[PDB]
Amino acid sequence: GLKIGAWVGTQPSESAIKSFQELQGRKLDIVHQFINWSTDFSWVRPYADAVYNNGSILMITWEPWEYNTVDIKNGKADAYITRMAQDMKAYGKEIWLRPLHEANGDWYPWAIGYSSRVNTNETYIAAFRHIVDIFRANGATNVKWVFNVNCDNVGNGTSYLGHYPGDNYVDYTSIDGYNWGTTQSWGSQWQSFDQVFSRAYQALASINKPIIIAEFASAEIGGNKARWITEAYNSIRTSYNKVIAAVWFHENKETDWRINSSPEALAAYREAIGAL
Ligand SMILES: OC[C@H]1CNC[C@@H](O[C@@H]2O[C@H](CO)[C@@H](O)[C@H](O)[C@H]2O)[C@@H]1O
Repeated sequence: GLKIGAWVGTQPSESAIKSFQELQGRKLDIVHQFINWSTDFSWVRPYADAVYNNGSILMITWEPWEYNTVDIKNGKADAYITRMAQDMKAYGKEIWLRPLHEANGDWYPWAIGYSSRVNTNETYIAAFRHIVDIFRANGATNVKWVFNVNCDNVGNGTSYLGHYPGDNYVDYTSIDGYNWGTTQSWGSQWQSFDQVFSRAYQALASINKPIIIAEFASAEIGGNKARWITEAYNSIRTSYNKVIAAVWFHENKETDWRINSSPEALAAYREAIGAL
């Protein structure tokens, strides 16, 4: 059955996890957290403990603001990577790790579309493989590797699979995507779940790996968010059959992505996610 996850809008302390479970009226199967590449596992541990004590899987989006793909492929981050691998192995529990993500966008300093042009398919693949190699050399077989694409290719040189590091280095593929509604002054428009996700899914469906929707959410403005939610989960279950997990992005950020941005959105979300 479809696993239900969330980034709960703050680092997932015990109380933040429990509070979200009360909010959505259901167990979180996956708890999502973002960290950077100057964060030791000792900082992560208490969060990890809360997640596993709850009976959930921890997915960590591991964001190398501190190293780009050239730095990483050349081994400049290896001391930090090695420590993380050793500490995660020692921890021993199943952790889903999503390094270097949305690399077919242009907003991250490790992304192929990033305006400095420093990141290429080759440097990206070499970087990703290097990370995995180090984890494997340190026995961290408990760490599952999540490859990721943004729903849209944004920026020069971007593609869904040009930076794909190979089935030998990947446990899950994943897609991120947002219905921005009419909230953005550049000219965003309301998009249904299908309109957001269908292109990326077609590309990833050609890969023999299960798929996670690692980040998704909808604005309130420019359409009916409650109906969007109902239809999104229906779409996932009906036509996105390789998708095994749906992980909401619950934060009032660029717009109000929260499941409780309105009472009607919340009601729809509670019903949509199901018993399981
Ligand atoms: O634009 C929509 C989202 C698209 N995906 C990444 C999100 O940013 C991430 O958001 C996280 C939670 O705010 C932060 O901890 C990370 O540093 C940051 O990279 C965006 O808000």
